[PDB]
Parts: sequence; C-alpha cells; structure tokens
Amino acid sequence: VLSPADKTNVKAAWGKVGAHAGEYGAEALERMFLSFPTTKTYFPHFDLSHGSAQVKGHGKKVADALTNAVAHVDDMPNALSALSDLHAHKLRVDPVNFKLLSHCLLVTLAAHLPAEFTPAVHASLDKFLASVSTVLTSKY
Amino acid sequence: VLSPADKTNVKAAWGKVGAHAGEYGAEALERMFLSFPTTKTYFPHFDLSHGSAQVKGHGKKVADALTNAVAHVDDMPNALSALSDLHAHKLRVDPVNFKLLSHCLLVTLAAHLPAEFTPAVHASLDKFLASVSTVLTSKY
Amino acid sequence: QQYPPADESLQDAIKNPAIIDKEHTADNWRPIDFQMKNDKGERQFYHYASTVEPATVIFTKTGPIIELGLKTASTWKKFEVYEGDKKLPVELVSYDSDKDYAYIRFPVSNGTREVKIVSSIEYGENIHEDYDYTLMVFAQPITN
Amino acid sequence: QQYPPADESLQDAIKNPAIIDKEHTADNWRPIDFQMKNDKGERQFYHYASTVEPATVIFTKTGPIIELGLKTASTWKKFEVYEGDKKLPVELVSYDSDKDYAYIRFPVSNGTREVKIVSSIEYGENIHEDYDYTLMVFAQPITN
Amino acid sequence: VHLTPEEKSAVTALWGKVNVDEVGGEALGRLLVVYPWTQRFFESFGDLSTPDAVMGNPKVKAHGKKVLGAFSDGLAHLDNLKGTFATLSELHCDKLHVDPENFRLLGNVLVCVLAHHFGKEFTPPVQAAYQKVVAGVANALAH
Amino acid sequence: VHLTPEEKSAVTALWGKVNVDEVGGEALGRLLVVYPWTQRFFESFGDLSTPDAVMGNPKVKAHGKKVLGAFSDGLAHLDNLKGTFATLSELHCDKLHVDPENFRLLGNVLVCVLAHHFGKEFTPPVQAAYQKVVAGVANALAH
Ligand code: HEM
Ligand code: HEM
Ligand code: HEM
Ligand code: HEM
Repeated sequence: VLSPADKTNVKAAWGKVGAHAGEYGAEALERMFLSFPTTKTYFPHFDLSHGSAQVKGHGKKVADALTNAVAHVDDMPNALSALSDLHAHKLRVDPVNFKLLSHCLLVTLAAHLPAEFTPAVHASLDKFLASVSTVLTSKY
Repeated sequence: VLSPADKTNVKAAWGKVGAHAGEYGAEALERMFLSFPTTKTYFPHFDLSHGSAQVKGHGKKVADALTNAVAHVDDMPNALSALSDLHAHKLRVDPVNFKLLSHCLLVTLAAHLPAEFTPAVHASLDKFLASVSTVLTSKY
Repeated sequence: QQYPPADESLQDAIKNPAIIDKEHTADNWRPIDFQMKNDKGERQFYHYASTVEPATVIFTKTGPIIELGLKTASTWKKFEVYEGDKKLPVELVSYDSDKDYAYIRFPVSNGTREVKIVSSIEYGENIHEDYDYTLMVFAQPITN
Repeated sequence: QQYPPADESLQDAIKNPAIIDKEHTADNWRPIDFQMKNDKGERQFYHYASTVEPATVIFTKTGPIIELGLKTASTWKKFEVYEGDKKLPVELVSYDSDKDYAYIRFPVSNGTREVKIVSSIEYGENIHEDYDYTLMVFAQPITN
Repeated sequence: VHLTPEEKSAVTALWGKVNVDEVGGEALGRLLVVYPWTQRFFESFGDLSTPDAVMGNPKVKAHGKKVLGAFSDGLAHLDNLKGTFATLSELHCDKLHVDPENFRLLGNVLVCVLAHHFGKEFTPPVQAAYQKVVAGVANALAH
Repeated sequence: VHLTPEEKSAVTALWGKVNVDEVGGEALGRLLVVYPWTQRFFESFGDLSTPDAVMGNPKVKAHGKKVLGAFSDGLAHLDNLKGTFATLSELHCDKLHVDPENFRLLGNVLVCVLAHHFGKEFTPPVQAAYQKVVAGVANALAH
C-alpha cells in the first residue's frame, strides 16, 4: 500500500526517466535473463542472445506498461486488466519471477539515475513494483 | 487483488463464522505460538501458556479486526489505518509472521467449518488474508 | 435498451449503459445510519459487509426515498425490499464501474423504522445462496 | 474557517471541512480530453500521472469553466493556472478523502485551446520540486 | 526433523487414519486453485480452468497419491530427509524448475487438508508436529 | 558458489574499487528504509524514524562496515561459505531470530548500492556474478 509520498516519489522519479524508459526496460530484462537464467524458460520463443531485437522490443512494451501503471497507480487493477489476464490467467507466471525483474529494474535505475535514486525514492519504487507484481499475478 | 467472486466468497464464509469469530481468533493464535515459536517474541508481555486469558482476549480483538477488514474489503487501507500504525510503524512486525498467522487461521477455519471450507473459498480467504497482511505491514 | 429490474437481477441491471457511472446527487437529502439484522436477531454480516453506511434519505414531493449503496453488485441477484408486507419498487439509479458499487432507491412511508430485504447472490461456478430475511433497521424513523 | 487558496497551497486548502467529500456535479457539462506537455515538447509525466482524464467543461452564464481532478492532493503545493499571460482564479470545490483527489475549477475564454500551469509539490522530509511550466492542451477548443 | 518420541507417536497415529486415496488429490487440487501459477507445471494434466475441473481431474487425483506416498516415505527416514528426497529435489530443480517457496505452500496446504479431514482431532500440538515434518520435507526438496 | 575464473576476476576487480567505508552504511541504511520492519532488529541503534536519520546514523554506518567486511571475507572462502558464516548464522538464528528471507533482501540491496556507485561499469555480466555471491552468502547464513 503506497502512501501519498510514495506515489509522488514514483511519479516524480519516473518523469525523469522519460524517453529512456524503453532503454531501461530492455536493460532490466537483459540483467534478469543473465542473473536468473530460470526466467528464460518463459521466453523460449525469443532469441535470448545479448542485443536481441525481441528483448529490446519487449523492454519497450514492459516500460510502456510500467509508465501506464505509474500514471494510474491509485487504481492499477482496472488499468492493468489485460496485463493481469496475460500474466496471471494465460502465462501463469510464478510471483518469484516478478521479484527478480523488479530488483533488476531497481538495479538499472540506480545505475542510470543515481541523483534520483535516493533511499526514499528506492523505498517507494520497490513498494510500487511489488504492487504491480501482485496485480499482474492475481486472478481478479 | 480480490475478484468480485473472491470478495463474495469471503463475506459469505465469514458470515457463517459469526459469534464464534473470537473463538477461532484465539485458536489461530494458540496454533501460531505452538507451531512457530519465534512469533512468541512479539508477545513477551503475555503469559503464553495454553488457555491464557490474554491470548483468548487478544484473539477476540484480532477476530473483530478481521471482521472489520472483511466488511470494508474494497478499501482496507482507510479502514485498518490505526492497525497499520500499530503493526507497521510501532511494532515493525516482519511480514513472514503474517503468513504464519494467516495459515493458522485457515487451519482453524478448515477444522471448524469443513462444509464452508471449499477449494474456491480457501483460495479467496488466502488471498484476502494476504491483502490484510500487506496493509498492516505497509507504512502509508 | 430493456434490462432486468434491480429487484430480480441486480448483476444484469448494472450492465445498462444509461446508468453506468451516472451522476445521482439529490437537491435535498440527509445521511441516515442503519443496521442489518438476520432472523436470529444477530447482525446479518453479508449485508452489513455489502452495504455503504451511511445510507441517504432523499426528500421528494411523493415522499421520502432511501438510497442504498450495494457492494459487489455483479454478484447480487435478487434484492427485493418490503415495507411491512407490501413490496416496494427498487430502482437502479447508478453503477460505479471502478469499484462495482450499485446505488438503488426505494420509497418508504413517513415514520418508517425498518424495512425487510429478501435477496440472493449468484456467481462463479454455479454458486448460489439465498438470504430469505434481512431486516434493515434505521437509526431514526424516516421523515419528510 | 479561512483556508489558503488552492492556487498557493492545495494540500492546505483540502483540509477545509466545507469541501471535504462535497457533491460537485453540474447541470450542463461535457467531458473533454487533454494533454500535459513540458517545456521541451514532451509529455509532462508528473501532471499526466497526477490528473484525472477526461476533465469536465462546465457551462455557466459567466462563461465556460474547466473542472480538473488532481491526484495526490496532499502533496501538491502551488498550482497556478494562466490563460495566455493573465492569471486565472482557481477554486477548490471538492476533496475526495478516500483517494486523496482534489477537484479544482477555473474559468476560460471561449475558443481557448491551451492553458499554462505553474506548480510545485512539497512533502515528506523537506522534499520540494518546482514545475515552472506545464501546458494543458485541450483536445478541442472550449465552447459555451 | 527434530521430533520428540511423543510427537512421532502423535504424527504416526493420525497418519494411519488418513484416507491416502483422497487427501493427496485434495491437497494438490487445492494447491492449483489457491496458488494458480502452480497450474503451469501441471499443464500436461489437461483441464485446469475451474475449481470443479481441477478437483475432479483424475490425473490430479492420481498424482496427489504419489505426493502423499512421498510424504509417507518422509515419515520414515526423519533423520535423513535430505538423502531420501535427493532424487526428487534434482527432478524439481533441474527438469521442472520449481521454485523452493512452492514446496512450503504445498506443505501448508496438506496441513489445511488434514485439519479439514480430522477437525477438532487435528489439535494445535498435533499441527505443530506436522509443521516440523512439512518444513523438513520442503527444506529437503530445496536442498 | 560456483563461479568461473573470469567471474572471480571481474568480481574481485570491482570489489577493489569499492569505497568500503561508505557502501556498507548505504546498503544497511537502505535495508532499514526500504524494508522498514528490519528497523526492529536495530532498535539499539537509536533514531530510525526518518530516512535522513537512518542514513546519517553513525551506528548504522559503523555496523554497515562490519557487514561489508563480512562480504569481503565471503569473497575469500567461496567454496566454503557454510563453514565461514556458521558462527554468524547461529547468531542471527538463535539470538536475533532473523528470518532467512531478510538475508536475500540485504544481498539485493547491496547489489543496488553497487550499481548506484559504479553506474555503467556495473554491467549485466558483472551483476550476474554478484548475484551468485549474494545468494551464496544468504544461503550460508540460512544454513
Ligand atoms: C514489471 C512487471 C511486468 C510488466 C510491466 C510486464 C509487461 C508485459 C507486457 C506489456 C507484455 C506484452 C503484452 C502484449 O503485447 O499483449 C508482456 C508479455 C509477456 N510477459 Fe511480462 N511483464 C512483467 C513481468 C513479467 C515477468 C516477471 C515475466 C516472467 C519472467 C513475464 C513474462 C512475459 C512473457 C513470456 C510475455 C509474452 C512475450 C511476448 O509478447 O512475445 N512478464 N509483459
Ligand atoms: C491477521 C492479521 C492481524 C490482525 C487482524 C491483528 C490485529 C490486532 C489487533 C486488533 C490488535 C490490538 C489493537 C489495539 O488494541 O490497539 C493487535 C495488536 C498486536 N499485534 Fe496484531 N494482528 C495481526 C497480525 C499480527 C502478527 C502476525 C503479529 C506478530 C506475530 C502481531 C502482533 C501484535 C502485537 C505484539 C500486538 C500488541 C499486543 C497487545 O495489545 O498487548 N499481530 N493486533
Ligand atoms: C513437498 C511437496 C512435494 C512433494 C512431496 C512432491 C513429490 C513429487 C513426486 C513423488 C513426484 C512423482 C515423480 C515421478 O513421477 O517419479 C513429483 C513430480 C512432479 N512434481 Fe512434485 N512434489 C512436491 C511439490 C511440488 C510443487 C510445489 C510443484 C510445482 C508447483 C511440483 C511439481 C511437480 C511436477 C510438474 C511433477 C511431474 C508430474 C508428471 O509429469 O507426471 N511438485 N513430485
Ligand atoms: C548477508 C547479509 C548479512 C551479513 C553479511 C551480516 C553480518 C553481520 C555481522 C558481521 C554482524 C556483527 C556481529 C558481531 O558483532 O560480532 C552482524 C550482527 C547483526 N546483524 Fe547481521 N548480517 C546480515 C544480514 C542481517 C539482516 C537481514 C538482519 C535483520 C534484518 C541483521 C541483523 C543483525 C543485528 C540486529 C546484529 C547485531 C548488531 C549489534 O547488536 O551491534 N543482519 N551481522
């Protein structure tokens, strides 16, 4: 459950990401596949080599979905309805994998936006990503 | 995130608990302390012997809070605000302990209300208790 | 354009685009508390859990109207309201799509203290439950 | 009974009990889409994220009024709106306590296509950020 | 698993009353419904679209018996869980890629099914004994 | 921890550039702010009411250095993490009663601080190497 402060931290920080959101999304996935190779089993249709056109393309879709989620953080279930259908109903993704992508996203943001990645912002982003993960992994 | 079906399952099932809610709350705690003795460190002020007047009394407060949470399942953060203050801000309870009490509550409900404890109801109650736990363990 | 009455199937009446996310504030109105009781004198938990408190008494020239917010609208089936013995007309004035709340209205007599509810829920894999009796007891007698 | 203007400190104006959970639906109104843009021509993300879309054009005899829902109201500080060069009066008509949404209104001229916003946020342990320029571009020119 | 002789006697006594043909299907069935992502691992079993479909699935029932029997083997060799579940651990890790956390979930679901079956007989001291057993099996599979 | 000689070289090379006086305080500080329940274990440290208070707390900084040094000891004895962290495992389990899941959290926070410090230099292949190290240390403490 996000505080008003948490929501503000996330929105303000994500605004500073901007046009590079697709770049970070791509990099977070690359990190996840390398660090946690069991996550690759969800993308057997992908060529999971480094600099993969599919991974770069998928990163942009993941970033655009996170952007949508941040813009509707007050009511994510309604906003991410089709995405919950995909991940929870169809893919049946194990929640443990969302913790791994979330951590990789935080790693990427810390590396690229160190001035913005304060302790307070870190806290709010981790909390936000955990809420997104619950929504995408729940059948509602 | 609860579906309309999940909310209905929980409300209907909890209505069949009724006046015995305080009895189950007490029993769930007894089970938690015995099964998971590290949870006893949160109640050093209690006499944690079996049939403890404090544990029986506390079970009723826990049951009344769960009843309140079920009645306001659509917006638990606002309903459980003071309870989040206690558990998240003051007590700083580790989220792992909420999973343990939740499981013990499910064990108690299964033992006392077997006709009501169907697979679908089980699913919704586990999901509900997980949402209550997130609220009580978050600083918002 | 024709949908089932809120009386018979609330979960079907809420699909009507004419009342989805429609404004429904009255000119003259008052908040009123209430309790839901079952046949054994206990609190009727499902209905307490599934209703917005306080309700609203709306003043009109044809008599006082009670507005009640019902939660999990897509799970309610029957929701008949009786003043003593006689059946009241139940109208769905608005459905909140974002939180699945339905706002229904029914007229009561002046000095009405209680109203009887006969209702059911129907959802999921053929799950069906009847609540043959619930008593909505108002905090004060309804006036104006 | 006197609170700060929504212009100067929205987070303080929302504490006014006169507007907490107050009804605010108009007689004649129309939904209107919009975009929030920054000084570099990009989407101004914080404001897009922090506003309810669509907004509402309310028709009155004194001219068209825009109603905008602002999210995380308790975090907003300054929220000044300018039509071209001249500063507009910003009124807080309602605050939704349950979701921390503030609904503000400001009058615009007929055929107004864009409005300028100068605003800031202030919260937590002395966290303060200024948004010196945001352009609210309407989907169509405002009429009536 | 460090169980006192009294706990072993209480655990063994109730396990002899367990309907082995039924309890395993209910535990596995409930795992799939309560924690729906687990259905991904059992997609070869067929129709898992609804609760009624899962609980009535003969392959869920058949496999549930295998899992119970695995727990029955665990009640023996209580001082050597790691060695006995070694072959199963390698299967679930290398071939199936199941996350360790899920082993604890199934263990806790089995306990709920035991309470569902035995009711008041499934007392808190007895549950406490079974919690040690299911935690031991989970850890053994995670090893 | 099963690391290839290239991974050991990459891990050791970046660890030599680590500001040991600072990185440990930032990791522990962020653990307490991001996962606020962890403050309960460090209530002897004093004021932990705000982020600025935690990061500026000299006892958080002092203890953070102990934790980093513990990780530095872990970079040696990579084929024997269980034995080296045995004494610490017993402390965190028997005396402090810390849940194993929290060890993974702190490990992941350290990795975020490393990315925060090194930026683009903290490449995905390097992170992958550090993930194995932090997972190894976490498991060792949980043993
Ligand atoms: C931050 C949380 C996540 C977000 C925001 C997200 C977002 C998305 C989006 C936008 C799509 C494409 C939707 C479409 O085009 O129909 C997608 C598909 C997919 N997701 Fe995720 N996802 C998340 C987490 C995960 C995780 C943890 C996994 C498993 C490791 C996963 C596995 C997949 C797979 C296998 C697809 C289909 C690939 C394809 O389109 O070819 N997702 N996700
Ligand atoms: C189902 C989730 C839980 C609910 C609904 C709940 C409910 C409550 C309630 C109603 C109170 C008393 C509030 C007051 O009188 O001011 C309370 C206090 C307390 N809770 Fe919880 N609780 C939950 C989980 C936990 C867990 C997991 C722990 C740790 C094992 C815990 C530890 C405590 C302690 C130590 C107190 C203070 C005891 C006292 O009043 O003397 N709670 N809780
Ligand atoms: C302590 C809990 C568990 C026990 C005792 C257990 C035991 C077993 C046993 C005895 C088998 C049969 C192996 C064989 O065919 O020779 C098996 C297979 C299998 N297990 Fe588990 N298991 C447990 C938990 C889980 C969990 C949590 C999952 C995933 C959520 C899982 C997924 C599977 C799958 C997919 C198979 C193969 C089924 C088939 O292809 O027929 N198991 N396990
Ligand atoms: C892999 C991660 C961790 C490492 C390497 C680590 C290491 C250490 C070390 C070296 C000490 C000093 C022992 C001494 O004074 O001789 C210590 C103590 C301590 N640790 Fe950890 N630890 C870790 C994770 C955690 C976590 C997650 C918690 C709780 C959330 C925790 C709580 C404590 C506490 C409360 C002390 C005692 C501090 C004092 O009284 O001065 N540690 N740990």
